[PDB]
Amino acid sequence: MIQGVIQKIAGPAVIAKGMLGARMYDICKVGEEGLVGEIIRLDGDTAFVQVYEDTSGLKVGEPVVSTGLPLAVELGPGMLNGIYDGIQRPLERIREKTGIYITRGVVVHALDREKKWAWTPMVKPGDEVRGGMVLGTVPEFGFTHKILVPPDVRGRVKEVKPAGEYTVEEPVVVLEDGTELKMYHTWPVRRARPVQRKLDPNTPFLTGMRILDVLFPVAMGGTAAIPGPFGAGKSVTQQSLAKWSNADVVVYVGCGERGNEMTDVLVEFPELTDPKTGGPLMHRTVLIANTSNMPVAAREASIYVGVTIAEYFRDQGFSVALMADSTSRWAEALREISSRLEEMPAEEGYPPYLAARLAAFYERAGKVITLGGEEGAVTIVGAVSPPGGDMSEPVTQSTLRIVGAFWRLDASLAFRRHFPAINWNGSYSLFTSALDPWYRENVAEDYPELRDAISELLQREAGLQEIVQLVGPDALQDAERLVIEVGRIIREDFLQQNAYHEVDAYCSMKKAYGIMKMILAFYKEAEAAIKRGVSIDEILQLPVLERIGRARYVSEEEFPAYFEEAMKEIQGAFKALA
Amino acid sequence: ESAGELLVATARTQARGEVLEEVRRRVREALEALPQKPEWPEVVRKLALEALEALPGAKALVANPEDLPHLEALARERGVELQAEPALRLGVRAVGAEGKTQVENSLLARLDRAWDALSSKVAQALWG
Amino acid sequence: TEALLARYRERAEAEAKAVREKAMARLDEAVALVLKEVLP
Amino acid sequence: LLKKEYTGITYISGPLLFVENAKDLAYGAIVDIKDGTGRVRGGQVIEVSEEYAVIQVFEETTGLDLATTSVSLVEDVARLGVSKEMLGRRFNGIGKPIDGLPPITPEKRLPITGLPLNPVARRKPEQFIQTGISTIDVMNTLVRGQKLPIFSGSGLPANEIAAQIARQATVRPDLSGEGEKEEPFAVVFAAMGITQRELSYFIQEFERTGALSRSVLFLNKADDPTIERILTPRMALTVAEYLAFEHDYHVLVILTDMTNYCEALREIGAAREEIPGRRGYPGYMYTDLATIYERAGVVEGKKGSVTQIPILSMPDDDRTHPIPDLTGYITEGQIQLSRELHRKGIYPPIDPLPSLSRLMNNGVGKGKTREDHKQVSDQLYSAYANGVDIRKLVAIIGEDALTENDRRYLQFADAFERFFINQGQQNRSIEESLQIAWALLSMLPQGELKRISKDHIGKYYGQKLEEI
Amino acid sequence: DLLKKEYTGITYISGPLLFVENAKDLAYGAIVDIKDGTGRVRGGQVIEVSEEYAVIQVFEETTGLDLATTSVSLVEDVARLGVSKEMLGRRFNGIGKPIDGLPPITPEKRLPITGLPLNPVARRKPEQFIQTGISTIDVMNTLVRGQKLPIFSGSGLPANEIAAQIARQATVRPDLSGEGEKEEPFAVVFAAMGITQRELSYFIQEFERTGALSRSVLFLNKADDPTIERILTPRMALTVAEYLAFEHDYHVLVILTDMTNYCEALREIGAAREEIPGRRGYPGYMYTDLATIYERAGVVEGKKGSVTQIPILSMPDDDRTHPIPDLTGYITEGQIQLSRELHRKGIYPPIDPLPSLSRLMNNGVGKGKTREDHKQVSDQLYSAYANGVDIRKLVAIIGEDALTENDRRYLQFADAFERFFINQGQQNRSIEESLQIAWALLSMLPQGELKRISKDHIGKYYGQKLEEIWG
Repeated sequence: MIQGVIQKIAGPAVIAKGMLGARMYDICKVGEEGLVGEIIRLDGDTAFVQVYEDTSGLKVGEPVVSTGLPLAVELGPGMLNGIYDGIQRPLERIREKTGIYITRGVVVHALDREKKWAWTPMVKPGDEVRGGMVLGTVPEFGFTHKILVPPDVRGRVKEVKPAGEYTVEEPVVVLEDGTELKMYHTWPVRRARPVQRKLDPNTPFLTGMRILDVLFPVAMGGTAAIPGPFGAGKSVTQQSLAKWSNADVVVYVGCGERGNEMTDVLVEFPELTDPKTGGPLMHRTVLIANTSNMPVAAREASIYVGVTIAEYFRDQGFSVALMADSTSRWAEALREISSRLEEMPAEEGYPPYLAARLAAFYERAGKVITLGGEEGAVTIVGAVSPPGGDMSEPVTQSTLRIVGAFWRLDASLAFRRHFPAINWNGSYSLFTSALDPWYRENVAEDYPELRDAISELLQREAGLQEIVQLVGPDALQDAERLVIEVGRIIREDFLQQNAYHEVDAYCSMKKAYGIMKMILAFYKEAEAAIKRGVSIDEILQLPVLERIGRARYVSEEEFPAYFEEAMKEIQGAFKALA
Repeated sequence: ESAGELLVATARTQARGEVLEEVRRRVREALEALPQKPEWPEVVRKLALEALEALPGAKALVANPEDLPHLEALARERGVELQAEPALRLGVRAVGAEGKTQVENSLLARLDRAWDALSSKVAQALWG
Repeated sequence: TEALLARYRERAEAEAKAVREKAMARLDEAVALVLKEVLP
Repeated sequence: LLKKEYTGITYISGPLLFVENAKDLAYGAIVDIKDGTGRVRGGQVIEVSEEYAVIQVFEETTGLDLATTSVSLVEDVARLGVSKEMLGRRFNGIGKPIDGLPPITPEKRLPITGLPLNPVARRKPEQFIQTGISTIDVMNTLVRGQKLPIFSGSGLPANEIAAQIARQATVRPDLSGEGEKEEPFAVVFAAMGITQRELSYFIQEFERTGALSRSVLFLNKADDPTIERILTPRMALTVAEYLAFEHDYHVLVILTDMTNYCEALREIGAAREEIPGRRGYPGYMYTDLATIYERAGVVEGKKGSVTQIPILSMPDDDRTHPIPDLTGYITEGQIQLSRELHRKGIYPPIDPLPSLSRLMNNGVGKGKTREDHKQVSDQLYSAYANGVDIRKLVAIIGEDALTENDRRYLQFADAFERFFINQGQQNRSIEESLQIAWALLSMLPQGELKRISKDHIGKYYGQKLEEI
Repeated sequence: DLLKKEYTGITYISGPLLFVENAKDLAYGAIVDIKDGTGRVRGGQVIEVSEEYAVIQVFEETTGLDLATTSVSLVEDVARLGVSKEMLGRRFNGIGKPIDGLPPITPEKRLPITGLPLNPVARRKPEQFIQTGISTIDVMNTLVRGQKLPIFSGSGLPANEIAAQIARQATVRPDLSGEGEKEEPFAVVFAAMGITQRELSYFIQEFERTGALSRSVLFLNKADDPTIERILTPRMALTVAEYLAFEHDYHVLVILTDMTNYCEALREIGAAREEIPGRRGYPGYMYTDLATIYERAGVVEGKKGSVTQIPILSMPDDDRTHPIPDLTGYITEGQIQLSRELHRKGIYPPIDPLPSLSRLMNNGVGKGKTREDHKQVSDQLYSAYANGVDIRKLVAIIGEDALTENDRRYLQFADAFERFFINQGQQNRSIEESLQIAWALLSMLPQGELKRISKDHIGKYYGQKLEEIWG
């Protein structure tokens, strides 16, 4: 066990001396406190350690011990409904021990070693197991957590525990080689967990927001980026994605953000109900919380921990969603550490390998065939925070080369309280054509043409808005007047969404389809009536517009009747108008 | 269309792979039994000699204890020390003057270094 | 429609056997040549 | 304790100082540097290695030399001696009293950098603070435990608004249904980069109306050592945390100009040869600002609170400058001062269209304020919104192309800007702000008030603006 | 020879570099094998050697290495690759090893992957015209056989679909030049650098549809593979291509799927060494480095093969002045630049013809080739379209009603051009269809305004209507 002494301290970086024999990217214990660090450069007899804690008060000459292992996480039953910090330590245990502050150096296990899980086996003596197969299952909040073989183990079963209640560190299956498999195992967070085969995404990932689900869809194993300047409500959108998605498990990574957001989750989610099952919402969520005033070098650790936990739950056969709350903070941590190393930087002070780390992180997503043979997926939605709302910075330009969807938030929409404040002129998506076969069987037969008609309507109205900018709405004919009015109708009755209404917060696909159909039908009837001589005034004064305005505040089960009646009224409002 | 052609070409390629692998295994087994042959000592001497000729100024020689006595009569002539070791087989490995430089002249090593160069010859001589 | 696949499966297996036998012909010389060359 | 010195100085240049072996200096410690004349400076260990320790001198290095200077420890972490009887006092930026009265006697000594609050140990802010400014109390409510900056400009009057909020704020508990008037505020007022004229203004402002009895003042002039700017907010917040989470106080902290804080930070950072940032600001300004702003909030199982109101001047009225931009990513909303309202003669020139408070929905409504608060605020915002764009279109096309309700809306916009926003120096309770808002709404017909529910749209609609 | 020498005495590991001392017996540019305490072997290449120590750039990641146990041994003095005709159905990773499960190849030759420059005397002028079935390329920016023609793309624009369509539809038209009638298909060498899984699945499904896999070599360096390997992928692909072309007389088409990732790897390995930078940190020798890749194309005098390059690169902020597109434009012969505004209107393929260019276009058009009116039709189209765009810029200020009549005719021409000549959407147009559409569009203008076309070409092509070609 290599052990040396500290030689030089500067910020979060510590140079240890006497460490000949320490491996790159191993874990160390710095100081007599035992702070956790990782070796990122070897030189002569020394080693360069980045510390995941506060290095204040350290002294030269203190012990440094290398453990010989890379950063790893404990994967097993007991992670759901918990909250962790950047290196997977349960924050509730820290609170039970050391009060309302986060002092450094506490040691707790990630999975509770005193709980009892109702084990139910699935193998017999003499059977053959290889990496990724299923030994048995354990219930957890209504899920069925199934115990997997660690991805690099082979052998033949020698005995099994007989269906009792045990703790996680109870060896349940022993192989003929003598190796023991418990209810948990470890994995290095920088190595992607392997799969058998990558598949192509064919199923939408429903977020609950109309504009994202209709105009810029993302597929089940896809990747999205949502960069937005401050004051554009990025936090509300992320929380809504966490609250209404159709994923089985949500992993929320708060990499360098406000702490009140983590508190909002912790307080509200135990009250809300899971749509899929009957349970509370918190029972399907895992949080990793590394706020803005916690140690800087732990933000990257938190990113990697989150994506490894998501990969584990995917390997179990679920479909996971991973929300990385901000990747600009991870980029800033990278920049700081590279600054301590005296490296030459790339364009905006960032290290020259930032794009490689980003690409390797986003490339862990996708639909797969797991090693056990079942099918799971992982969807990544990463947030960015460009400095001046400037989409030409390094992080945004490196993220836009690997994501499949781009949801661009805008500040002009937010300064007039138009929420979710997504700019439909700068956004795009690359999954929309491969998803049409699903839309045609599961929403409506002609949903794609509805969506396309809405899009071209929006494009035309935004185009001629430039003309009306100068010469006033008085100077153009009734057709363009109707087009501007229909644009206003769309972007106040369809694109908007109140996130604090008990009805408008979540919106299904059938409902969005209904509203789109209503609007298009009205537009056609109005165009006919106009070209047979009526004016815009009587068109605007109609009351059915009030019916379409209140359409999004209608509950889901009582929407079909509302839709039928509104179609009848749309017909009658112009039939009686000759 | 071309799918059948791909099938037949895959079959041909993997058949050639099988036979070349077999030839390589054949010579791997032919090598690993030589220390029972009467040419063993002189080949080991010339191997150690070209090894020492590759390190001008070695300080030692590592070998196998079982063939250690084959190797005493030729290192005294130049002063390079001896040392035996069970793991090194079918060859000899020198050590440079600083301790930070080595040269190994094992049999299987030369085999793995030359097999790729000779694969073309084996193909041209085992088919046409 | 499938007769092409059948014909090609036949051709593949035939050529595989042909190559294997044409190889087992002179493998005994190939191995001796390689052992000659690898040796110092 | 006992004094141990180091005399192995081997290099002095600019602000740094290389002390030989001195291996007992912990990284980040505070030292003091005495020289051949006796004048004692202070310093901080920014790097320690086996050969030498690197020291940053708080003042300038004039007079130091390599033969007669010595360095001794002070402590391993900077601390501050606090006590409940700091209320009514006045300090200088590192705690020395400058009001003339004798120094305080400390009952604790807390490290000034503080510790991060465990996210599982917080709770959501829930109650509101009545500032007496209607355009904040009604439309951008300040919630107990929030961080709500004020975005000012060059010559806009942010000093006066700070002082007015400071001397008007109360907690107003009888609205809550408890009648527990049993705990008043404390107001910790931190001032940075301030001039003599503003200093006199603030002193007499606090002394005039008896607001000093419940305030602690940390005043820092523009001619003090730069290291004393980057410590003033930290001492202010340490005092505030002590008060709030040891004596159940409700504290309101006002940091008067973070634009000066950021210049001090840039100047100190460029002396350590670090990698620059967007406009020369250090690459870690976000983390440094975060360690200050994130010290506010409310904790579970305790009755205190810490509310922050940063104040800063956007340079060149640029909203994308790094200072206001980075402050935007950390806080929970913003209040913006407008220049056109200033030209019109309005005061305080708060612009209600680009302002927002994210935590407002929790602190208002039934049991906390009057019931109609939320919908009234929303309808007021929406009605002011379209008045402005009507004025924009009439500005270019003729006002001949007009309708019957656009007259209503222009009239509403003007009476709004002149009665709701322009409240002068008076202190308005929440009830009369709500009453003025209802009066201003009542001059728009129903059906135009499509945002408020139908019961209090009759309950409160009667009274019109005639009452002034 | 055959004996192995191992260098211990590693003294430094950080990022992608590794210093080793007492290694003067390594050649500059050699290939080494780095073996750790686990027995796992990874590769590297010497980039500076002196009497004291040598500097190595590691290809894999450096996790697990330590200064006590790892060793360094030589592989060869020059980096070479084993080539063969029998690699025409295979897939290799970014450093040339098989990844389809079949055994490795038996090399006929081993060639240095750095290559040698072609002799300017030994070269030949590229003249054979290639019909891609895309009108904006065939009529306005003709591609010839043996040319360098990149595609300047953006982030969300469909450059991959254009490349795959070109590969599917490209053919020579020997009946028009009267020479040869073999029309032997193209062999495709496809080098991917830092590709994602979505785009890789796209390209694979495409080639599998078309049946073009049985004559294609694939070098895949995915986005989760190590970064420093991208230095070797294009050199290996072009080694194989030049071998096939100038030994077995194939007609090869090389597709390099993203040069931006190549430049990222270059900048990383150049910043680790503190080179004098270029404009945004890109090393000062990036021009020479890219020129050694792009210039490995063309036709050789006295031989039948050819090599054609289609690099693809994404201008970062749609910025034509960024270092990567700037230098690449200074090397290659013209470019095909995509437009985001055209993409937003639903137009496919979104090729705007004004910032595009093909320098070799005049070598392979005209009489004895496609048709005698090709060149003049092309530049007349350019002039008319430029006029349409300027008139759009004027309408944006003085309103559409204030226009004259000929101005409205130019406005209409620009619009119909964009919506009928550019927007073809996956159909395969022969060159005659393209020229027919071009003349139907030109006939909108008055006959007296086609001032770049002669009188006889006007006389015998003017006057077709668009409704006739299709309704």
